[PDB]
Amino acid sequence: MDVFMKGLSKAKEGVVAAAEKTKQGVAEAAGKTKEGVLYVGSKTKEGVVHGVATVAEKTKEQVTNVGGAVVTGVTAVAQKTVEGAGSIAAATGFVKKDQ
Amino acid sequence: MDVFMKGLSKAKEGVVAAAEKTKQGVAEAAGKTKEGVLYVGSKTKEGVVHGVATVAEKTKEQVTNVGGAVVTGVTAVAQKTVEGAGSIAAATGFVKKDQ
Amino acid sequence: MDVFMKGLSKAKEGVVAAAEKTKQGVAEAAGKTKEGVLYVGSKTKEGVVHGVATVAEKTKEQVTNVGGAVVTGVTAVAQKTVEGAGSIAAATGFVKKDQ
Amino acid sequence: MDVFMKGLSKAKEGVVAAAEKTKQGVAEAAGKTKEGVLYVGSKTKEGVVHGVATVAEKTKEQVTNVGGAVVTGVTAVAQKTVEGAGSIAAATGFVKKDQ
Amino acid sequence: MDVFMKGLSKAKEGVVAAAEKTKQGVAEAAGKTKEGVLYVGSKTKEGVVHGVATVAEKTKEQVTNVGGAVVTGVTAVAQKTVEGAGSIAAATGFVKKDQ
Amino acid sequence: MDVFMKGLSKAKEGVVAAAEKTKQGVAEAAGKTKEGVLYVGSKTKEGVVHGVATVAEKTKEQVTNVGGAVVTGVTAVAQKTVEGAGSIAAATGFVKKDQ
Amino acid sequence: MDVFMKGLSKAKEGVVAAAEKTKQGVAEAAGKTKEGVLYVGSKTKEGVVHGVATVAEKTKEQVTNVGGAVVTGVTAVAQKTVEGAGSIAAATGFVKKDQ
Amino acid sequence: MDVFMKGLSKAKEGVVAAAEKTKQGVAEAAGKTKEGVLYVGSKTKEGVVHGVATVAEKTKEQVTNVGGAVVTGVTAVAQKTVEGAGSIAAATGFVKKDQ
Amino acid sequence: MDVFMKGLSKAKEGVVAAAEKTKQGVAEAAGKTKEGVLYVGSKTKEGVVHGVATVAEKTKEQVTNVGGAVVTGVTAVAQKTVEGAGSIAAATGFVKKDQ
Amino acid sequence: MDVFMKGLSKAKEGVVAAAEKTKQGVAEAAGKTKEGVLYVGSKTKEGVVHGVATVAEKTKEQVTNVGGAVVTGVTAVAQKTVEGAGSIAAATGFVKKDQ
Repeated sequence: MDVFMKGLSKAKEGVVAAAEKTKQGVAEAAGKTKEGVLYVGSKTKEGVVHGVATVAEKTKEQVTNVGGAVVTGVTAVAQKTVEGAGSIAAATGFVKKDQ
Repeated sequence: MDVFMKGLSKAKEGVVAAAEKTKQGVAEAAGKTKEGVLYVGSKTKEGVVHGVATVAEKTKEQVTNVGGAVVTGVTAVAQKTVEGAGSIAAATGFVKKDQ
Repeated sequence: MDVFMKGLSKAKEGVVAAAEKTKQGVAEAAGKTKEGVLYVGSKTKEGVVHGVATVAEKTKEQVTNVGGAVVTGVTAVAQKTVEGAGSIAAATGFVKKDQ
Repeated sequence: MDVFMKGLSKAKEGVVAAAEKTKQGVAEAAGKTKEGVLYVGSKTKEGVVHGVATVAEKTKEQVTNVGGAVVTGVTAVAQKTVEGAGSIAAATGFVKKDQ
Repeated sequence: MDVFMKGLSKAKEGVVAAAEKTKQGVAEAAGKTKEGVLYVGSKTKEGVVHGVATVAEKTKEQVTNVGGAVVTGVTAVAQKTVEGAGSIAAATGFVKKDQ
Repeated sequence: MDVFMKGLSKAKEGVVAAAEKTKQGVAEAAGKTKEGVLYVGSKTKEGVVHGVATVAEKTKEQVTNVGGAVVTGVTAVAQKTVEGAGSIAAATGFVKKDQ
Repeated sequence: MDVFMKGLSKAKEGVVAAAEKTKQGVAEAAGKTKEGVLYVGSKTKEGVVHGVATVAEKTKEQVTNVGGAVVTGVTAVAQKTVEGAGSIAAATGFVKKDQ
Repeated sequence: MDVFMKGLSKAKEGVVAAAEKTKQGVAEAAGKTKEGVLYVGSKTKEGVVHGVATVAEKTKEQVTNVGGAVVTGVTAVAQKTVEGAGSIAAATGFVKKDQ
Repeated sequence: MDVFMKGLSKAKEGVVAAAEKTKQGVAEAAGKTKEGVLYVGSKTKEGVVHGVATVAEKTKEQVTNVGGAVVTGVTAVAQKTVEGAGSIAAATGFVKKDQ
Repeated sequence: MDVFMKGLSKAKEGVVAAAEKTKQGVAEAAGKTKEGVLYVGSKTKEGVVHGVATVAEKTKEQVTNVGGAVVTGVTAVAQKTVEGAGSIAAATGFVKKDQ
């Protein structure tokens, strides 16, 4: 009367292989201005800059020349992960009872 | 009378292979200005910039020349993942009882 | 009457292999202006800069020339992870009772 | 009547291999302006700079020339992790009762 | 009637291998302006600089020339981790009762 | 050829009496929130109170009981300028060439 | 050829009496929040109170009881400028060439 | 050819009496929060109180009881400028060539 | 050819009486928070109190009881400038060539 | 050809009486928080109190009881400038060529 999840009962020469959130050869990137943020009765004058900014309140003239490159952003690359023989195994099982 | 999920009962020479959220050779990217954000009675003057910005309140003249490139953004590439022989196995099982 | 998760009962010559959040050959990157932040009755004049900024309140003239490159951002690369033979195994099991 | 998680009962010649948050050949990077921050009735004039900044309150002229490169950001690379034979094993088990 | 987690009961010639947060060949980097910070009724004029900054309150002229490179940021690289034969094993077990 | 205003020419035994804006026994009152006011590019949060006020921005409960009198206003009284004989003369003239 | 204002020419035994803005027995009152005020690019949080005020920004409860009198205002009284005989004369003239 | 104002020419036994802004028995009062004020690029948090005030920014409870009188204001009284005989003369003239 | 103001020419036995801004028996009062004030690029947190004030920024409870009188204001009284005979003369002239 | 102001030419037995800003029996009062004040690029936290004040920044409880009288203000009284006979003369002239 066995209540089981992700397992095995009875049997003979049994193999159990379980992988949860198993990351192999992965690339992750994240850029977040706000995450898990809570404001309760708050007066905030905020300002986040990713690149080139020219900020003023009172001015007469205001120029912003960009002769070059402004490269901003979130990038993740998995260009190659497996080459030739071999393998990347997750939760792999076997029972070879040969002769 | 076994209540089981993602498993195996009885049998003989049994193999159980379970993979959940198993990421293999993956590329992930994320750019988020706000995630999981809560405002309760809050007065916020905010401002997020990803690139080139020219901000002012009172001005007479205001120019923004971009002679070059402004590359912004979220990119994820999986250009190659497997080359030649081999494999990327997740939750793979077998029972070869040959002779 | 065994209640079990991610395991194995009874059997004979059993193998249990479990991997949770097992990271192998992974690249992670994260850039976050705010994470897990709580404001309760707070008046904040904040300002985060990632790149080139020219900030003023009262001015007459205001220039910002960028002749070169401004490279900002979150990057993660898994260019190669496996070469040739071998493997990257997570939660892998076997029972070979041959002769 | 055994209640067990990530294990094994009964059996014979059993192997248990469990890996949790096992990081192998991984690269991690993180740049965060705020993490786990709590403001309760606080008046803060803050300012974080990652790059080149020109800050003023009262000015007449204000220039910011960038002839070169401003490279900012969070980067993580796993360029190679396995070469040739061998393996990176996590939670791997076996029972070979041959002759 | 054994209640056990990450283990093994009964059996014969049993092997238990458990790895938790076991870091092998990993590179970690982190740059955080604030972590675990609590403000309670505090008035703070703060300012963190990572790079080149030119800060003033009252000025007439204000220049900031960057002819060279300003490299800022959080980087972590796992360029190679395994070469040739061998292995990096975590929570690995076996029972070979051969002849 | 005399050009004259408020006067007298030629004649004989002449009397000239001129009164301009001559105020006698007068009561003047004035209450003005603004007079001769010029706003040029101005952001003003202003507030003038003449009496009883209860001002708040964020509240839960807000009561204002006035059990008594709130007397506000501009008043001016000329009650008894002349009594009995006499006079209040402005620009009064005479020529009595009797015997 | 005399050009004259508020005067007298030629004549004989002439009398000239001129009164300009001549105030006699007058009461003046003035209450002005602003007079001759110029704002040029100004950000002002102002607040003038004449009486009883209860000002707050963040509150839970806020009461203002006025059991008595709040008398505010601009008042001016000219009650008894002249009594009995006599006079209040302004710009008064005469020529009595009797015998 | 005489150009004259507020005067007298030619004549014989002439009398000139001129009164400008001549104040006699007058009461003046003035209450002004601002007069002849110039703001040029100014950020002012100001606050003028004439009476009873209760000012706060962050509070829980806030009461203001006025059991008595709050008398504020601008008052001016000219009650009995002249009594009995006599006079208040301004710019008064005469020529009595009798016998 | 005489150009004259507030005077007399030619004539014979002439009298000139001129009064400018001549104040006699006058009461003046003035209460001004600002007069002839110039702000040029100034950040001022100011606060003028005429009476009873209770000022705070952060509080829990805040009471202001006024059981008595709060008398504020600008007052001016001209109550009995002249009594009986006599006079208050300004710019008064005469020529009595009798016998 | 005489150009004259507030005077007399030609004539015979002439009298000139001139009074400018001649104050006789006058009461003057003035209360001014600011007069002839110039702010140029100045950051001032100022505060003027005329009466009873209770000032705090951070508090828990804050009471201000006024059981008595708070008399503030600008007052000026001209109550009995002239009594009986006599006079208050300003710029008074005469020519009595009798016999």
